[PDB]
Amino acid sequence: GCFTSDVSSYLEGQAAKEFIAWLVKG
Amino acid sequence: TVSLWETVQKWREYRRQCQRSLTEDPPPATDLFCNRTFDEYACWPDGEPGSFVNVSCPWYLPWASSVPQGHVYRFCTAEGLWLQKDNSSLPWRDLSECEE
Repeated sequence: GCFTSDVSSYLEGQAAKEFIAWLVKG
Repeated sequence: TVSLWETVQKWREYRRQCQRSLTEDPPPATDLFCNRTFDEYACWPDGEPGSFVNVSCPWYLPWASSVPQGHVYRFCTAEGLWLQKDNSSLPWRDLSECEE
């Protein structure tokens, strides 16, 4: 979690997780 | 990592399989069962009165392989009604085994 690609990979992973959290509260 | 679009595609297939199940599964032995439903997250079968209903963690989850033996739970009351959460219109649900 120290390099640019760690942030961009984290950002991409969050898109899917927010979608799950939307399904859950929904 | 698992992308949003791959998760959306898997979720659509899960929903489509659930809707087939809801429409085509034979009816229960009595209307005293709690009624099958899709809550946007998991597919729920008919529930026996007065027992917990468990469903495998939805297979479209990005971290699905992190929880391959997990279950999400509902409770079907003796009245044939899904147990509800007070202060909301939603049925009680335990998804803790399917968390990331």
